[PDB]
This record gives sequence, structure tokens and C-alpha cells, in this order.
Amino acid sequence: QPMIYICGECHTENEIKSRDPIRCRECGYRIMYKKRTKRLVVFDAR
Amino acid sequence: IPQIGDKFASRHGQKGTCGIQYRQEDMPFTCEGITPDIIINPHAIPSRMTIGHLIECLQGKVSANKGEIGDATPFNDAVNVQKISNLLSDYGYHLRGNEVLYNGFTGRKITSQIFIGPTYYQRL
Amino acid sequence: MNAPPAFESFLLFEGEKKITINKDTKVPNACLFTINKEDHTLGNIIKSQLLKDPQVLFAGYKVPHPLEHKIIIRVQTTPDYSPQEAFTNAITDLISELSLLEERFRVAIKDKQEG
Amino acid sequence: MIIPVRCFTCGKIVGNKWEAYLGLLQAEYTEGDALDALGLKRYCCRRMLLAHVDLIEKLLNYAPLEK
Amino acid sequence: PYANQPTVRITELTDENVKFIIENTDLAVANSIRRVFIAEVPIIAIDWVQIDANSSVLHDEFIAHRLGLIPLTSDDIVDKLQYSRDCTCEEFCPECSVEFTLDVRCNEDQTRHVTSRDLISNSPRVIPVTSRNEQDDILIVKLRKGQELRLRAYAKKGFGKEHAKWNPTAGVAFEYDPDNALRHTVYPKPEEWPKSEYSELDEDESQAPYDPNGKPERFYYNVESCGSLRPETIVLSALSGLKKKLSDLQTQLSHEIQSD
Ligand SMILES: [Zn+2]
Ligand SMILES: [Zn+2]
Ligand SMILES: [Zn+2]
Repeated sequence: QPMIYICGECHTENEIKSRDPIRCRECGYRIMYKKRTKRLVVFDAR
Repeated sequence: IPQIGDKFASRHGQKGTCGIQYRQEDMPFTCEGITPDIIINPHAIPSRMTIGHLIECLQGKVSANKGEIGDATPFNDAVNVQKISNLLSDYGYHLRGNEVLYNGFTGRKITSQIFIGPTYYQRL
Repeated sequence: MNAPPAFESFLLFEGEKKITINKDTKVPNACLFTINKEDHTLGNIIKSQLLKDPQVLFAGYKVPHPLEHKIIIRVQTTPDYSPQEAFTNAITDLISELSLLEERFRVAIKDKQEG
Repeated sequence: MIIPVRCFTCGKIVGNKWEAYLGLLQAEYTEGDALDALGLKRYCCRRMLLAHVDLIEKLLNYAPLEK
Repeated sequence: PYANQPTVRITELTDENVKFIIENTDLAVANSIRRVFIAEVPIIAIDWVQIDANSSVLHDEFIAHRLGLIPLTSDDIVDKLQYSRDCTCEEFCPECSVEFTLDVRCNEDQTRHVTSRDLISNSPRVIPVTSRNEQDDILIVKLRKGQELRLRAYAKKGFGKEHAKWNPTAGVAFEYDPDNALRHTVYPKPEEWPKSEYSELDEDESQAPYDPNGKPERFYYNVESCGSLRPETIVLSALSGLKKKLSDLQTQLSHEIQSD
């Protein structure tokens, strides 16, 4: 539900809800990245 | 991961796709158990006259055995094939870059001594 | 996309026989042994051991396709002998040779580590 | 980008030799003598160490995504 | 019509390689032994990775592939473990697999070298070779301050036919007839070729006189170990594996003969 994103410039973990302009609350940077999922991906070391 | 059908090329116009992949026990090997990473067909050389491929392979064998980087600058009279061959004969190899290889499937020597050595290949 | 799993070279598929014997009708006293999930490693030794049998008239093997994972070994023997018997004796002889080689390598290692 | 683990040709481990190789090079070894000190006698493994470009050192000049 | 009586003579035995000679055997037997060294001598290697966190500059498959190629000491454990095909357990169990854990975080300013020493195992017998009690540790990844790598691997039993990471050899030198007496090679200029290390010829003589009645005997081997198995363990396991391949083949042969 929270969908916490990371700032491209300040690297801050901040929560943003839908219908919200994409703005970091710590520095106002406009580019955000999603965090790595918690799902379990498996690799054959090959 | 490279596979049958992927296109590879040397720096001499010698392009080609992977026909098949053999495991290390299926590939031909030298007396010291070096198997080729790639095997290319001799028929790609004569019509094309990519002698730079062969000189680069020989220079690369010298470079790897000597611990240096070969100088393949185009117009350099201080580097010719006879010098490279004389250098390679100092590291216990046939001066022309040939080696006795053994058939990986049967282990018998191949009657024709094969030309083998490091060459810079590209994955396209 | 089309890469077979690497175990398919070694593992038998369900309902697939390791070895199948088919009578060769062209000449008498000949058989084709289609061995699945083996390669030159066993084919070459079985062929070369069969060539040591004077009652074997033909002994050859082939991997019909490298991308496929079977070998075919053709064995023809003299009329008083059998290709199945020849193949069995070849495997027995290879096993005995490898047992002797293993014991002698153990002895050589013991000598080398000791003195 | 990083030193391979095995030699592509033989499968000898070269992953543990890059740092030692660099330390020998700053110790005023020639590349050949350095490769001899690490025990890379086949020209395939000498190829592995001698032709390696440590790009990871340049990729570590960028700050990570998370602090 | 019967087996060979091969003899053996080991000319060098170190922790890194074994140099030996097999005499009075067929070339096919010698080459099948050579091939089994590379492709049918099982060892333990990481074949399952679960990346819980990877902030490093190498993507997940890069790290996984890199972990798979780290040799793990397999000497006495490989014979005991089962193939996960044969294990009657779920995905994993201690009878068919070995658990590794890696958890590194670069908090300090200098680059942190995540090496094979950071691969912590549940089994003390199966550990990275470099981590075994000199040679440095294999480098998995370099981390910058703030980067972190946390994963959980499982190592399995396999051999080189399935993947080169299960290949225990770091080179198998194989040779026979060092002086070209059988003329299985034909040198256009025999004087131009260097002499084998196993040659017994005076320097004026380039190759031995041709032997019309000759057969390949006296095969010279130099089996170099990647670290997982001892070289002599590689050779012994190769002979045992080839013998069990032949035994299984004979069992199936007997079933086919009797079923007809
Ligand atoms: Zn921000
Ligand atoms: Zn190598
Ligand atoms: Zn299990």
C-alpha cells in the first residue's frame, strides 16, 4: 500500500500516494526510483 | 548467453555465426591441455586474404606468453612476421603459431598441426 | 528460447531405454546397439575394446548428431560368437581394466606420498 | 567489468589474482614476471590477467541509489 | 580378447596438480579417462542463488554466475551427497545440498572487497577453496560505501557435462608418443618443432624413427585441480565414475538381452 520511492538525488526513502506530483519531500527532486521487490527470485548460478 | 546462431567477428572482417558449441572434453586440445575458445574454418582466410588475422593471432600468442601488449600499428617496420616468429620460438612454441592438437573425441593426434592462438573477437 | 537443459545430455527421459539392441539384417551376426544419453566417452572405449576381440569382425560407433545425445555401436562377430556376448565381454574387460588401473593408481599415490 | 573467476579456456581460478597482480605491478615487476609469480603458465590464463580492464573501479565512482 | 593390464607411474604429486603416466592401455581408454577428468567427476558448486539485497554495480545474474564458479572443497562430501534428482526431499535438504550465506555491507569509506571468504557455509567440510586454511580469496564484487549484498546460496552435486562450474580441473595436459614415432602427426619441417618435455631424443634428432608396428602406449597426464578435489582424488573419482558408467551400461545390457 505505501509504495515508498527513493530520490534520485538525495536517496531518501519517502512515501508517495497516487494522484500526487512526483516530488521528493527532502530536496524536491523530480526523479524517483522504486525499491527492490520483496518477492523471491531464484537464480541458477549458470 | 552466446548460443548457436549468435554472430561473432574478429577485427578483420571475419564474421560468422556459432555453428555448434562443444564442451571442453569435446574440443581439440594441445599437449598442455589448452582448448580453443573458438574454432574458425581455414576456408575463410584464402579468398579473403585477411593475413592480419593470422599475424594478430601470432602476435597475440607472443604477447600472452611474454606479458605485454602487441603493437599492431599499421605501418611499422620494427614489427614484421619474422620477428614475431623468432619471439614465439623463444617460448617453446612452433615459430609459425602451429601446435599439435589432439582429437577431443578420440584423443588421437590430428595429422595436420593446427594454427591456434589468442585473437580479439567481438560479439555483435 | 530453444536451449535444452544441460542435464538432457546425461539423464534418461521417462520411458526411454538406456540401450536398445536391433539385429542388423544386411550381414549375419551383426547388431546395432543404440545407447541413449552417452557420447564418445563410452563409445570409443567400447569400440576399441571390441576391436581387441579376434571373434569381432566389425566394431564401430557413431554419434549420429552432436545435438542429440545417443550413440550407435555396430558390432559384427564370427558365426560361433554373438555381438551381444562380444559387447558384454568388452564391458567386462573394460571394468576389470579400470579396477586394476584404480588399484594401481592408489598404490602409486601411496608410494608417492610416503616415499 | 570485474576480473573473471575462472580462465575461460582451462577453468583455472584467476579471480583471486587480480589484486595480487596489481600489487606486483606497483612493486616494479614486469607484466610477464608478475604473471609468472602468480603461477599463470598457460597463455590462456596470462591472457585473462593481462587483458583485463577493471571497469568496476569506474562504476564505483558513481554514488549508489540508496544511502 | 581381454582387458589390458595397465601400469601407473606418478612422476609428481602436489596439492595443485598430479603428473603421472599410464602404460599398456589403449588410446581410447586413456582419452576416456581424460574426458572423465573434465566432464564426469562430480564436485560441489553453487547452483541456486537467492538475492535478498544487491545494491552493487553488478546485476543479480552476474553475482549468481560468479558465485557458481567459486570452487568448494568437495573431497569427502561429494561421495556422500546425493543428486537432488535422487533425493526424496523437497527442493533442498542437507543430504543433497549445502547452504551458503553471504551478507556484506560497505559502511566504511574504502572499497569493500566481497570475496569468497564472505561465503559462510552451514557445512564445515564444504567451504570455498581459497577460504580453506598465500593465495588470496576469489573476488565476488567490489562495494562502495552504502552498497550492500545479501544472498543465500545452495550448492549441489554435478559434473562438467552439465556446467563447467562442476569441472574440477584447471587444465588436463594429455600427451602420448612425445617423439613422433607412430607418425600420428606429420610435421612438414620436423626440425622446426620444439621437443616435448617427455621426449628422449638427442638434440640433433628431431623425431623418432617411424615405428610401423607401434601402437599408442605410455600416455602422459598432468591433471591440474581447480581446488575442489585433490588431483589424485580427481583421478580416482574419474576411474570410479567411468567404471560405474560401464557397470550401469552392463546392467541395462543384461536386462535388454534377457528381455529378448
Ligand atoms: Zn530528494
Ligand atoms: Zn587458462
Ligand atoms: Zn535433498
